[PDB]
This record gives sequence, C-alpha cells and structure tokens, in this order.
Amino acid sequence: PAVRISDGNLIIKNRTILTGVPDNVITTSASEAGPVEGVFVGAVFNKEESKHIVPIGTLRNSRFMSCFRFKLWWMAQRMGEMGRDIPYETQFLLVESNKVYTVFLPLIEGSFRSCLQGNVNDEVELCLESGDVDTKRSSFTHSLYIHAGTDPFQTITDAIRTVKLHLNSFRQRHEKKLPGIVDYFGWCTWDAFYQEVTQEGVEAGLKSLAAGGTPPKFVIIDDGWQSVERDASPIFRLTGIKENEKFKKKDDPNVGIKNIVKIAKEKHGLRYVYVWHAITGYWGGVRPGEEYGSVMKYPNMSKGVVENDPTWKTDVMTLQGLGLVSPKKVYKFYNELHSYLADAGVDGVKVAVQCVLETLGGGLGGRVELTRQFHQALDSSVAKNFPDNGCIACMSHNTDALYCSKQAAVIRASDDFYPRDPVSHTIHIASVAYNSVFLGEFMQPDWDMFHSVHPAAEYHASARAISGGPLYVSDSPGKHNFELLRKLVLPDGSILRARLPGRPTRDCLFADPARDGVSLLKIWNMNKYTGVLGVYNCQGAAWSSTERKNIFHQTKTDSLTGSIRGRDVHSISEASTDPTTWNGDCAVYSQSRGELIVMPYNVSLPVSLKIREHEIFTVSPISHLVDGVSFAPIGLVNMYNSGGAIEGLRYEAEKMKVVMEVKGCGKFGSYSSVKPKRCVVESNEIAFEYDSSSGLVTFELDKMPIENKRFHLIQVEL
Ligand SMILES: OC[C@H]1O[C@H](OC[C@H]2O[C@H](OC[C@H]3O[C@H](O[C@]4(CO)O[C@H](CO)[C@@H](O)[C@@H]4O)[C@H](O)[C@@H](O)[C@@H]3O)[C@H](O)[C@@H](O)[C@H]2O)[C@H](O)[C@@H](O)[C@H]1O
Repeated sequence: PAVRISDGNLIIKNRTILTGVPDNVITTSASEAGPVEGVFVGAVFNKEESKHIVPIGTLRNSRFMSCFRFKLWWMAQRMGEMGRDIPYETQFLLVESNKVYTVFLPLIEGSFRSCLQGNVNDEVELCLESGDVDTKRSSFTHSLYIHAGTDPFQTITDAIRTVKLHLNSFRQRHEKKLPGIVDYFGWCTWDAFYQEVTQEGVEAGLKSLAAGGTPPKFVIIDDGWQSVERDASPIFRLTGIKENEKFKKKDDPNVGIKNIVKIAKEKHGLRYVYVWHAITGYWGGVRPGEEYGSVMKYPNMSKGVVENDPTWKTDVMTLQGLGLVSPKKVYKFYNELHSYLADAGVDGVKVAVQCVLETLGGGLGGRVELTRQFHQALDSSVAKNFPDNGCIACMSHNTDALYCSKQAAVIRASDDFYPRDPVSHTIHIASVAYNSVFLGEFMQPDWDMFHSVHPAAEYHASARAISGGPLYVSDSPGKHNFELLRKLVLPDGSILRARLPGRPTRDCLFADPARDGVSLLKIWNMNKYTGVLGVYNCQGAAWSSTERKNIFHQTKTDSLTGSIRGRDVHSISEASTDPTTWNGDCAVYSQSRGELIVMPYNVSLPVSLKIREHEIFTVSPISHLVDGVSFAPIGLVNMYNSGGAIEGLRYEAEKMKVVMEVKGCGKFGSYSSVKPKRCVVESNEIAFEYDSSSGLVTFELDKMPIENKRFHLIQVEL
C-alpha cells in the first residue's frame, strides 16, 4: 500500500512517521482516477461543531520544515524534530526520514479550512474551522493529504497535483498565464511616497529612473490613489471607485487617472500601469450603502492567528470594522472599478488585504465560502478587464485563497520590504525562499520591491535577480544606484528572469539559516542553459515564538563557512545539451569576485560569508566536444543572473564550434579549455580576451540587438 495506518502507527515506505494515531482518524486512497500514492486523511467526531482539533499522531525524532502564518497575511519558516515545535497555523509541513520525504498538506473541505499545529505531547494536531458558528460538521474524509517520495521537490509537486485532481478548484503555477510585467523592470510608488503619492510624484519617479539608463517598463501606483474617507486613529473607507484629486489633471478635473496613464505610456514609454486596491476596496472596506450592498462587519478572531499575532486583536480593522460589499454585488463592484481603470489604460491590479475575508464569514457560510465567492468575482473581472492576467496577489498566504487560485499567476511571497527596519533584511530573504517552496506550486513568487540605495541593496537586489519573479524597486525619485541597477536591468528595460521560483537547495530544506547558527542559505534557480546559485548568510534574526514578532538574537560567530557543489542546483541536468552523456562537471562563475572555476561532479567549493553578505554563482554544464576541448556558456558576466541571457546554444563537435543566441548587451563570458581561434558576432570577427589559467573567454556585445532582431548570433570557433 505504501502510506498506511497500521497498529497505531503511520507508516511510509516501511518507516514509522507518526505513533499513537487515534481510532477516529480515517484514511482513503480512492479517487475517481483511482488509487492514489498517498492518503487523504479525515476524522469523525461525536458532535457537529464549527471548530474541531484532532491529533493525527505523535511526531518525534523526525526533521521537519514548516511554513506557518506568523501574521494573518503572511507565512515564514520553522524547522524542528518534535511535534511540539510545529507552530500554530502551519499550512505546509515537510518531513525527512533518514532519503524519503513526506509532505503534509492540510486542505479545504466543503466549508472548512484546516491547518496543522503542534502540542506539548508532540502530537501533530489537525485544526478544522468553518469560520462561522452556523456552519457545523462532525465528519471529514479529505482534510489532509499525505504523500511521500525520494526527491523533495517532486514529492511536493506530485502531492499538489493529486489535491488539484480531487478539488478542481485551482491550477498549478505552470498551467497559468504569467502577465507580461514579469519580463521588465518596474517601479512601485509605495516606499517612495507612501499614501502621499501624487500624479507628479509618479511622473518624477519614471523620469529619474529612465534618465540613468534603466528605464522601468511597468509602474505600480500603490496605496494612496483612491477616493477614501473616515466615517462622519480612524479607519478610511472607499467612497467611490474613481481616483482622488491628486490624480485628476489640474486644468480639467473631469480627466482622472487616464492622465497619469497617458503620461507614463505615451510620454515615458512604459508598457504597463498597475494600481493597488484592497480585496474589500480599501482598508476599512467600502462606505456602507445600497449601491454595492456594503454593511459593517467586524473581524472574528481565530485562536491560531491570535496566538501568533496578538496585535491583530486590537488592529484598527478588528476594532473599527470594514464595510463589506455584499456577495450578491461583489462582481458588480469589481467590474465597475476595473472597467473604469481599464478604460483609462490601466493593465492590472495589485490586490492586497486578501486574508481579511477569512474573519468576515460569520453571516455568510464561513471563511471558505466567502473567500471563494470574492475570488470567483475578482477573477471574472480581471479576465474581462485585464486580460493579460494583470493581478498580483498580496497579503494572501491562506490556504483558503491558495486552494481556489485558479487564474492569478503572481503572488507576493513574504512580508514587505522594510527600508527602515534593520531586523527585516535577513528575515525577508529566508522567508521568500522557504515560502516559495510551497507558494511556487500555485503562482510565481514576487520577492517584493527594494531600494537601490540602501546598506542591504545588493543583498536584496541579488535575491530578486534569482527569484524568478518580477523585478522592481520603490526608490524615491533621484535616489538610485545605477551601477547596481545595471546588474539587473538592460537599456531597454528588460531583465534576465530565471525560469522557476527561487528556492532553498535540498541541503537547506531542513536546516534553518536564520536560527541554527551554523548554515548558510543557498538558493537555486534555472535558466535555459545554466543554473544559478545564491549564497546568503541570514543568521541573527527571526520571528520569536516568545515575543511573537521578529527580533534579533545572538550568534556565536559573525562569519560562517559552507560550501557549494554543481548539483546544489537541483535541476542542473536540464541545462545540459546532452544530459545522457554529461558527467556532471560544471563551470562556476562568481559574479562578485569575477572568478571562474571548473568544478567536477560532487566536488565542493568553500564559501565564507558574514551576516548580511551574499555571493552569486552562475553554474554551467560543461560540454566535452573532444578530448581537451570543453566549453560552457556563462552569459552577461556583469549582470547578477548572467546565464539568463543565453537563449540558444548548439555544439558542433565535427566543426569544433559553438553557436549561441544571446539577448542583451555588455560583457559576455564563457568557459573554454582552449583559446578560441575566432569569436564571431553577427557574421563579424570581434576581439576577445582569454585567461588561459581559468579558461574565461570574454568579449563585448556592444549594443542591444539591432531591430527587433531579438538576439545576438554568436559563433565561437575552437
Ligand atoms: O498599504 C500599502 C501596502 O499594503 C501591503 O502592505 C500592508 C502592510 O500592512 C500591515 O502593516 C502596515 C504598516 O505597519 C507599520 O507602520 C506603522 C508603524 O508603527 O504601524 C501602523 C499600522 O499598524 C501604521 O499606521 C504605522 O505607520 C509598518 O512600519 C508599515 O510599513 C506598514 O505599512 C502589515 O503588518 C504588513 O505585514 C503589511 O501587510 C503591501 O504588502 C505593501 O507592498 C503595500 O502595498
């Protein structure tokens, strides 16, 4: 059978994972397709309730990684070995058996949402909640799915796919359409002006970035553009769907947000303009009234949320309530808002405050149903009005929204970049990476804005470059480091985006790089013909289970030594042009030191980093043309994700030749065991340098491709 409950134990491929599984916990592997390689898990209770806790069994001596909600809106990571260390509001749990990896996916079932939590006796408890005292139930069959496998990343993907086939309520990341913003540099107004943003400020930011040679091609007009008012520190509520006076042209107040849109696009060459709104309209919802059936609703506290984030009990939203648009009118609300924006030339929305819905289901069939209804309406309106799929999900890390993510393709992966909070930087990097392990199954992770002028700029920028996600700053106008931005952004505003969600390496999945005082975090991604690896020291700070907020904590050393290997890039074989004959040797380029090293298969290279330092490595499979003639493309060596520039690669061993298609401009690098005879770009021989000690070949790609002609055609004759 393979995953099974026997005697009182949960057994996975002949390893006991849980003991003391109680008799009322039921399993099934049946499906309409049919037998499934894991087990759905439920339980039967005596009483109908709107909340149940049930132990699934006892976990001891098994290393785990968990993603848990430290705030309502947002997850972070926790590792451990005992059930007692499993946080409240655990939404994703991965367990290592010492070789076999087991995923636990607590699910939505009917009107109920589940999560996991640990107890003092080391039990892993399943917590099932409808979010509404009127919505009650006494038995469940599919509230948790458990699946095991030998590759931890494949195990997670396979488990998600099985849940999808049972629920049919979401699609996997790879089945969705990415909006076109993810291929361009952008700018977000949020940290530049906060809610004091004006149309002149938007224009000044677009102009200042473009002037330094790194032109953004998308803009997010963040919180502050909307027409909002306090009731007749008081909460603001939405009072109409159009923009406020700061976005009406001063000249003609009848021309609204279309003015800044046309300025952005026609005068400054932007492609996309997005705006922020809350899933409820504004922070205080929408002012009560009959037009969208808005009525006052006050957040209901759930125990697990409040145990981890006690300030939510006295948040302005909790105490002052939200005007909640009616489910009967929610499509009308989004569709009138979004029709107005789209008719003004707006291409998408950043939709924030998403998880509040789970607290507002009391009148209305509970957390799952209300979430599903608002998302169904949001998705219809987005698909109508922003048909490039222009939606970024924000403050949305609840399983109620994840398991109905049928269309939206970009998700903010962590709590906000905080330019003024020194504790936040190392935390942010760990959180984006670990959360991306689970969130990247549903949507492309967005690792958030950052500042190009800031002590942690390079640390943040480097992580964005390897994230696979949208790349955007929130710089105040005129506060730019263009030397840093040139490592991210080409002269036409395009970026070198990697192909996958950036995630921790296999090595790092079970070792906490914020708390263990011993390990570096390694983040891997893939391009088409190289891998990429980012190494970070993020020790010294993390969410505290006793203070219930992010704090600094003590470290034994400042500096830590770890190591890298080619195969740390988990999917590196996929970059090889001949994976069946490849021996696993890679060329490894350090983009900060500018050093090229050949690393044989399995050979480790030491890396030492102090807290808040990082290093980026481009990792390229070596091709052996003939004895003594070996090559690997590196890419745009003065960019962080250098290998993202290589769009085609063919070896012609019979002519001793390499044929490449390369996007961008700047210095191009490659590994060759021999000095090339000639390097040719677009039919003309060009000069080049060769370091015979390292094998590094280097030449300049002078300008971006002429036309249109999207790539430089390069021939390296060995
Ligand atoms: O609004 C635009 C913003 O929306 C998303 O982020 C929202 C943000 O909300 C919560 O933090 C709000 C706020 O808290 C801190 O600010 C103060 C400082 O004491 O605390 C008050 C609110 O409680 C606030 O008035 C104070 O100024 C913080 O320093 C500040 O940055 C925050 O904005 C929530 O805790 C947080 O996790 C976030 O979700 C979106 O993610 C942003 O990109 C942006 O669009």
